[PDB]
Amino acid sequence: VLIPSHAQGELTGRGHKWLEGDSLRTHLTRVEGWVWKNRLLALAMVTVVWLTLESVVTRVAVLVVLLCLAP
Amino acid sequence: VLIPSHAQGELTGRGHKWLEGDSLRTHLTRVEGWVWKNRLLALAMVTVVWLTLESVVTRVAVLVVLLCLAP
Amino acid sequence: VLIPSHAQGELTGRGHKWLEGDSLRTHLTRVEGWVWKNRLLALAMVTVVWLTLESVVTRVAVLVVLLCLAP
Amino acid sequence: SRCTHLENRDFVTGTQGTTRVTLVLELGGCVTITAEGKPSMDVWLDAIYQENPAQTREYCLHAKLSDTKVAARCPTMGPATLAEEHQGGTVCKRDQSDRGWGNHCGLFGKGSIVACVKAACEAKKKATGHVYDANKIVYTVKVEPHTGDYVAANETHSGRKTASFTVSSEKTILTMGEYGDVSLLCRVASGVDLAQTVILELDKTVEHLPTAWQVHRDWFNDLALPWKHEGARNWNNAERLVEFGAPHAVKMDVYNLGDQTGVLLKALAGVPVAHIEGTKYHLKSGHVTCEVGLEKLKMKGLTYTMCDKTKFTWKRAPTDSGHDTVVMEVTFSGTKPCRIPVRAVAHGSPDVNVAMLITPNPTIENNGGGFIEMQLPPGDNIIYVGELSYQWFQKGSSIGRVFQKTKKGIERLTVIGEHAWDFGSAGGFLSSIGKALHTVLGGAFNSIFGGVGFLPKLLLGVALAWLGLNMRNPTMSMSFLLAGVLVLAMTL
Amino acid sequence: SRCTHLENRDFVTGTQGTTRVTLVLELGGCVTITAEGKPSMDVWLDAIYQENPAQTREYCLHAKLSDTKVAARCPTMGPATLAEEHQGGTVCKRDQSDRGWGNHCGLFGKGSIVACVKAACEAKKKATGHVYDANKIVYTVKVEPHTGDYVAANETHSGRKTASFTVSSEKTILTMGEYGDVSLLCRVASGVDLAQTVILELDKTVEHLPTAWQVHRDWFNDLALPWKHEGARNWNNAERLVEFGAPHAVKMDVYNLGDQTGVLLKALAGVPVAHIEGTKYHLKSGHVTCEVGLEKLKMKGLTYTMCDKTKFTWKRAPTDSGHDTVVMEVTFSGTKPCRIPVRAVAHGSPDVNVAMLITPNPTIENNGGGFIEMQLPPGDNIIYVGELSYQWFQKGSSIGRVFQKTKKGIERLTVIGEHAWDFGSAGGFLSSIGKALHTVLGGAFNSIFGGVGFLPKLLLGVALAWLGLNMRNPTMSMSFLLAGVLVLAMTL
Amino acid sequence: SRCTHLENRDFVTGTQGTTRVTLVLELGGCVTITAEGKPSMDVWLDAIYQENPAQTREYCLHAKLSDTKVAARCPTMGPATLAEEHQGGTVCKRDQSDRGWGNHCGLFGKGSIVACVKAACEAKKKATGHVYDANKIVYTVKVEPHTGDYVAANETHSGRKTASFTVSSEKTILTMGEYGDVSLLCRVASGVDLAQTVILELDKTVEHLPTAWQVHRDWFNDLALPWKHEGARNWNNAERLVEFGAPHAVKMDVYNLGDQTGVLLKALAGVPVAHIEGTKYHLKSGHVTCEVGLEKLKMKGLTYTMCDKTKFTWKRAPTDSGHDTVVMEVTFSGTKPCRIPVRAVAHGSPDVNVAMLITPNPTIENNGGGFIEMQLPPGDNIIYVGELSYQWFQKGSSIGRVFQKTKKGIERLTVIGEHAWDFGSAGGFLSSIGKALHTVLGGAFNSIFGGVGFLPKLLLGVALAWLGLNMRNPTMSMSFLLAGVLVLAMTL
Ligand SMILES: *[C@@H]1O[C@H](CO)[C@@H](O)[C@H](O)[C@H]1NC(C)=O
Ligand SMILES: *[C@@H]1O[C@H](CO)[C@@H](O)[C@H](O)[C@H]1NC(C)=O
Ligand SMILES: *[C@@H]1O[C@H](CO)[C@@H](O)[C@H](O)[C@H]1NC(C)=O
Repeated sequence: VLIPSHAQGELTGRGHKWLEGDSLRTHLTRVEGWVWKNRLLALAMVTVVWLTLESVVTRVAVLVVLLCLAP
Repeated sequence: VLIPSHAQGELTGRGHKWLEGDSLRTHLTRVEGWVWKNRLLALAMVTVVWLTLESVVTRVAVLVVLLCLAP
Repeated sequence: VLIPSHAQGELTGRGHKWLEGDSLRTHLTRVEGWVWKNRLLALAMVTVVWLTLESVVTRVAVLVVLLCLAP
Repeated sequence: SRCTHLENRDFVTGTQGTTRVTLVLELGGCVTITAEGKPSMDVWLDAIYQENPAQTREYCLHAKLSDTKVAARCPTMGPATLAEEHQGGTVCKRDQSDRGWGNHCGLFGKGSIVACVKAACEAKKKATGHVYDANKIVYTVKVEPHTGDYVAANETHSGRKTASFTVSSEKTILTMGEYGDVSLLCRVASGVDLAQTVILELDKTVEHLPTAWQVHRDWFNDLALPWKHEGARNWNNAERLVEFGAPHAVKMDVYNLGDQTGVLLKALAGVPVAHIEGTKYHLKSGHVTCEVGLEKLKMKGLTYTMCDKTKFTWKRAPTDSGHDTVVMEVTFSGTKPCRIPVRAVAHGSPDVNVAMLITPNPTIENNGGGFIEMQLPPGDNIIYVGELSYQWFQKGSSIGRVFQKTKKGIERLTVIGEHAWDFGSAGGFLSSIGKALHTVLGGAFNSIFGGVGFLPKLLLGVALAWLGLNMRNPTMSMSFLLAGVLVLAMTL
Repeated sequence: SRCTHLENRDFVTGTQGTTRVTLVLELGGCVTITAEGKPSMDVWLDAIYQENPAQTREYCLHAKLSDTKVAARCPTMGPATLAEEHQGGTVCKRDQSDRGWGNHCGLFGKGSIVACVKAACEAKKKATGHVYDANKIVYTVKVEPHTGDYVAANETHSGRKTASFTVSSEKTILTMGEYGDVSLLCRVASGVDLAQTVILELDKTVEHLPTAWQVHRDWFNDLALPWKHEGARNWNNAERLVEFGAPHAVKMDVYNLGDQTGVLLKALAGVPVAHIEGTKYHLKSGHVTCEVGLEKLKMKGLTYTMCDKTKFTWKRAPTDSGHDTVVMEVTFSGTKPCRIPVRAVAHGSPDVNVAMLITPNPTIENNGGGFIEMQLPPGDNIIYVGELSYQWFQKGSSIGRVFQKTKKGIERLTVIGEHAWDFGSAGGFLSSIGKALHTVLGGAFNSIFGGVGFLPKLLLGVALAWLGLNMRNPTMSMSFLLAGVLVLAMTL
Repeated sequence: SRCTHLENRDFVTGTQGTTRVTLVLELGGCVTITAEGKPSMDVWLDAIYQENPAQTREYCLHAKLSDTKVAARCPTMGPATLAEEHQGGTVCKRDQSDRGWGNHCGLFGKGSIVACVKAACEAKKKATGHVYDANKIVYTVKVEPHTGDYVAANETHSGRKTASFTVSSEKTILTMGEYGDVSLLCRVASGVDLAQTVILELDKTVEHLPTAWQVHRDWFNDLALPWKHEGARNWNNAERLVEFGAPHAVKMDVYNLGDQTGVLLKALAGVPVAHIEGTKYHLKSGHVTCEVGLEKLKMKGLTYTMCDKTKFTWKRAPTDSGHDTVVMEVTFSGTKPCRIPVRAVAHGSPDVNVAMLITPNPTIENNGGGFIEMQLPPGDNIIYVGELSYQWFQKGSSIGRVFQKTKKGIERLTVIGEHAWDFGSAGGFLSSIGKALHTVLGGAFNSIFGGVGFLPKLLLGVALAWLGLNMRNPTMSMSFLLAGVLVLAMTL
């Protein structure tokens, strides 16, 4: 059923391809898609930063991952 | 020569006006205009935050004002 | 809509220009414009000087800025 | 009903005993008066105008320059003069040039030079102001009864009566067909603050512009353009559109600053427009606190029989009204006139009519009737018109409609509502205290802070808030209360 | 001499051995080259133009609107479309109105509405830009020798030779009559930075305006007006002059923003003007670093006799020159040609000639000659022309003239002088180091701070100065040096 | 009995006095109403449809491209334009290429290039949406009495009555032959949430696909494909199927993205299907809370005699029903009509009838009767029909059937059961509190977490659980309760 994407291989190239920027930036529009639809949850993850962990180096390690985990 | 703006008066209104949002947001596109043209200076004002003052309540009082001072 | 002013560029000049003094002094007639219309507020900012801060070097840093912030 | 047409609408109740109602007829609104035993009325403010008012300062937005005359003298040879250095509507500027032997002078240094142009004005480029004489202003209140018919905006309703209100009117008794009479007492004095309102007018014959505007007095009298009055041949401060270049020792160039219409139109960011119709100068934003007497009203058709319960159909199905009410239109086919058996039960098999009607005693007439407006409680409801039942789910909530009116009531309290606590009637320790606790505060922060704008109000309040953080005396630490006012009160 | 006409003038010396002089021919100036044994020359930049250059983005300052077409739909009846939502030069805006039964819709809520107008442009209201192709630009340098005649500005001098300088010119040998030849090597590449210069043009047929302007590239490409190119039928971003009111559910009003000429002319505060002459697009501000060879020059009339010491008179008496020099014109009546015995003693009956001449070897010709320019020391002086003595009091001071040139030299160091250390010739550890110590600093604070203006430079410098007052590290307390730069360097 | 055909089945009891029963007729279910003294009825929801509803946004899944036209310009020669940059249904993209001397340009750098194609749509590749108008939706409830006959699915039962339920219906009295009458009050408003339901339709003439679907509103209005409405000639966002390659300085290639049907069909993983029959757009998943009145019912054949105890045989032997009940069919040969002496004793020689019947008063008629359904207690049972005894071992347990209904009751509490606490009747502190304790919680975690999916619900709940492990305040350690909700509640 499911065909996996071929951003795994990425052999070579100086000719022509399909989507140079959209191989990376569709993953940067899903994440921006999560924010504008869930503003109540985008502010809910601010409670992680200044209240729970207080571990600045590893605060960002929770923020970036949990947004990327939501597909 | 100069005609001053009439966001000063602001009597009433339930009929029709010109620009409800653009009375405020033209002042919010000048400031966004300052940033995208002066990216090297936008990062230069980060040196105020974590290096010079270290006075979190009054760090923002320098940042917001000096951006609004540039017309 | 908005055309920004070209006191930003200021290339050169030994021929003729428009307004050598009024590039600077229209910003000095706005400020004089704020005073004569708001005499009750011009005296209200005297309460900053001798009552609240009492920090002569930085008294003027509030006075000059807050007048220039009002466009 | 005109109140069903537009968005803004307010309902006013009245019990047995409530016969004098004090409204605030704001322009571009509609008020539905409901009273127990009385036919419900729709009263709104229609128009505010004055035929041919007095006109203050004009302006010139595009200077018409002609007859450039320049004279110059050698540096020790009697500084230059002209005949046009005194005549009306002539801009002149003296300057010192650099006379050489190229332009035939015995010595060098700084020779005098002066230029003069005739500063006329371009046709149809005048910013003509206008002000309202309180003795000749004409308010206009129209009252429409809920007849049970429906009339669209293209059409004109029959029973819609119109009452003008100058300063020389105290009370108007309106013959409302068969529903009785209504009395309207309009405080024409306490309407729009006419002292601080100037009707700005450009070329009204231009197609794609508003015909007029409505600006504050202090803004209009402090422009920096050329100005005159009616009948004046020549301008004042005519140099404000004319700039002179530095001379090249024989000629000093004269530069116009072109049209100024674009700068003026950008300066009116957030100004309510005003319409000009022929000679009448209307407004599109204003209010007046008229008082409505209800003692001379009566319902129409209480002596009529009930209709047949079978013979109802629909010209138009029931639907939501956008004001948490329900509107519909039935069609009757039997003998006319008769009263329409309208009821609605929620859900208990209760036989309990919970349809709080807006149009009271709905009656089919010999040539009209059928439009029925009601307000239902939230939840599942079954609307009955005789033997004609319809399911309905009222989309509101229990606290939803109470939270609706407070969202209205706060936005009622704009600068209109700064004046208007009087939307009720004789509150005493409720509403008459509201006038006291607000006029001494609102009037105080209108004398100061009046003509400063959104951004300084959002700045100076924060500045006085920041002084609350760093303050010596705990007694003087109550300047934090201004953050409770300046950041909140005059920011809506 | 053309250098005697205008105010701005610079003298350049040259010793025995100095034969190659590197000038900076700035426009609206005049340079007098003086060399020992050589006839003195006046070299200036005359004009900078290009016949019919390529034109970039046009603009529209006054939108011409026509054919308002509005369509609307009931709130669940297929959101509104029009044929003019695709056609060229048409501004459209979609909005949600409030459809009632007044405008005949089955339901309530938010009905779609959209209006479209044909956004043409008014005639002669276009802000046409123009740019300079470096391959087709024409500099123009004129050289006039000090012939001893005098020619006013209305008249044209005989020996004034003119040399054009395109990109395709290396060196031009000019036949200067009998004074010899002069060679001019103009760096046409390193003149005005043509990459960042746009000639703005409005309606040039308007009387009381400059014909053109000279704006920065980054300013001109970041306007917020409608724009197109040459030959394009329809505009882009045409909605920037058209604003739409909130609709009243059937019609949405379309409002023009009028002319925008006034906003544009106020935006050019401190912009150097530019002239258009027919097809040629001149400039009135610029510079070029041409190099002058002096090896093929010789004085004229060393073989002539001396004049009779008695037969001199005056066409024009001696007078001040405004450049701390003295100018005059004698008239000879004997046999011509001959050399004029010019000398001037200060005060000792010393017979010591202190008249540092500017016109070397003054000679009366068969049809002209007599104009003599000299520089005298401060104090009482007696000028001799044969047997013709005149008292003179030189109005300057000892340190006054040295303090004069430094006041010149600082104002030489404008943005022209930011480029121009090369007004001398091969300084090595004087001038070639000046290029090094300034380009890496001036170029650094042009990349940043380039396009910020006077007021932020006078503010952000003080802000970085104030951080010097409150700084932790004494090593990092050298941010006070920016107050020594930002308050001083880019504030002139 | 239709309830014997399908898997899902619910039994509803009723005592002497229980006459109003509130059901939740979920589609693809069957409810057997049992009441003491009343004949048992089978009431189910049959179909939910609307003839020719209004259709919202269409889509295009396969772009039909034609007329590729490309124009390009040399890098300072007026950026490229085309006539098809404005026409409807045309995708265009501007780009900067690299013009050389190979393609004949005077300069190098970045030359403009633009291509335009006509973006039509392929036939029968449209994802046509449809929505349900609540005023025209038609629920359909069928009621079948337990007649004692049996009718298979291929056949149609005689006494099966059908009652439609639009918005314009209150109550329907159904003539159930000789069993009496039944009243059905269907809350048509509170059925399927029609505001958030869109019937998606592809090419319905395709053989091996469902004819339609049923998607959420927020999902359907946020697709990223080209779309239009009914009657619209040209598409919107037509570039979402067309991608352009980087040009080789003269031609820019235009690439279609082919059919998109496969991507759409994979996106509907776990979407309930919907059937289209001619013009009617059915559903295959939904519910409605109809209320059943039982006061106008009576048993049939109480006046009849008892049958002969000898003359019973079998058309079909007793067997399990898959609902912990027992079904069978006898055949009588004596005089008709008569009542069938049905009883069943467990094990005691007890003469105690423990056969809780489902079909009450089983009677052989003159042309039918014999189908008998009963529920027996767990263990060894002997079923008697006169003198016709059969062993039976009821396979359930004592607590097994109670644990069966709670396994039903939890899976009753799906999103249907989130609405449905009302399967009983007037619980007060049992069921009416159930509506209160669930709507404020279920509605809260539908506003947030609504449209996030199984995997983040199984992740974000564990994340908030993990914050419970490392929490400062014991008062704020009650965020572990969300692990009791988010891992459990919205994971079934
Ligand atoms: C009523 O409105 C409709 C809108 O289509 C219009 O056609 C008609 O002319 C209007 N009636 C009158 C009397 O203006
Ligand atoms: C140039 O010479 C003419 C000849 O008489 C004289 O009239 C004129 O004044 C001169 N031009 C100027 C600008 O002075
Ligand atoms: C009932 O189903 C059987 C299956 O064999 C079939 O023979 C019969 O035709 C069906 N009855 C009807 C009325 O279709």
